[PDB]
Amino acid sequence: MDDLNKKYLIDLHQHQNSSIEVLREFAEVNEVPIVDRLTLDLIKQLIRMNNVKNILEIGTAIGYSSMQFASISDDIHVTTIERNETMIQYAKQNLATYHFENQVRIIEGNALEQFENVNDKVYDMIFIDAAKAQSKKFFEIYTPLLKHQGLVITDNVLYHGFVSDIGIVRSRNVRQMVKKVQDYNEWLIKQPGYTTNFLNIDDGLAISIKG
Amino acid sequence: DLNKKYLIDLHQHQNSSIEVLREFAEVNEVPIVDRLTLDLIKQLIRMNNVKNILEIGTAIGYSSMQFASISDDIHVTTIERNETMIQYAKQNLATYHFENQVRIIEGNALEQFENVNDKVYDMIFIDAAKAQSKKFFEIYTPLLKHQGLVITDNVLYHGFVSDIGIVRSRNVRQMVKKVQDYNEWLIKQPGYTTNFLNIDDGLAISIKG
Repeated sequence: MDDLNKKYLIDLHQHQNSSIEVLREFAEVNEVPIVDRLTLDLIKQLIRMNNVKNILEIGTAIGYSSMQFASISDDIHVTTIERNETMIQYAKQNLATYHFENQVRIIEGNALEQFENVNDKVYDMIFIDAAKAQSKKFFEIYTPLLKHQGLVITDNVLYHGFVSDIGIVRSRNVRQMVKKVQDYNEWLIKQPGYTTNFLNIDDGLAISIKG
Repeated sequence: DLNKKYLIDLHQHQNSSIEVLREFAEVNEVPIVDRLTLDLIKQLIRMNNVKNILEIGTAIGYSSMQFASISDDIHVTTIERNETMIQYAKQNLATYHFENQVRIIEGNALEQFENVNDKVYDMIFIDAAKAQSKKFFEIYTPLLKHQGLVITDNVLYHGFVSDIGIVRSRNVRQMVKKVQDYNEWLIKQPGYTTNFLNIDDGLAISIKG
């Protein structure tokens, strides 16, 4: 039912397909995780409503979300931090192929140590994955660069739907990730300088407004 | 759906004084906006600094009071035809102290344009399955500001919209058809940018451009 509903809505979204949508095909075939379509289209709407200009993203598979955000307006800037050499190479080639190298900056390295390489701007939105590495630490490190009324968008707050699943008994790695994501969610709701809401769409999404 | 219950549990920290009414709606089988959908709309109101809201369908006044609770300068105009719903909504506005912020317009929503056109609205809230949903969009959107939002709830008609073939009831079939037609028409409106979400009974967010 949820799968049928998702397919039906993605079909409605087919009218707003950008040139970069062709990369979704590459991602599924090559075991490359890309942001889900309905989640991405909601974030694009948030960028429009809030007149977001400067985005900071923690992680990328192939630069898909970076280019989708930059495609909204020529005045959008995206800084993307990525440590994986294969992902860096894929993202770099895509930015060249699709002509986004002036709008998107790839910062190569571990996100625990990139503060001094990205602190040249005040960001309007930070995009994080709750399950990726030290997610709570990334929120604490980078949020001082987010403007008042800026947004923190956290993907994967349901760890692909595993948070409440008995099936986690099958994998130690899935259990460790569920624990990390659950800890992140509880810690996030307790931050007094933020107003947060959660959505059970795709892998789970949280939207936090900085007060 | 345990993931939905997990997220609703996380939202208990943000319960307003109006939340207790959900228990009344459940017992009395009164449909009210779903919690996670509501809390997303509250975030949209904060982000866009929404002050004037036009709601098509009041029911018990749950959503109108929830929107009003965000900030004292918020005004909600709500249209409702059902006498029992009007009675409960008026009772709630008095009980929960929201009379100054919520204006209830009584009557058929096809005929209320002249009673609500004294304001420019920042947000219009519609249900895709309630009566003439496409006609309500056409009638009321001229009052919405540019960059304003149209929020449409129930765009998945409880789940039957994804495949009308699973429907048995003739009444549910005409309903699914109307919602499917609304969604298809909405996504093609050239002066709007719309996205759909499969949260709860489905939600669409349209920016007037």
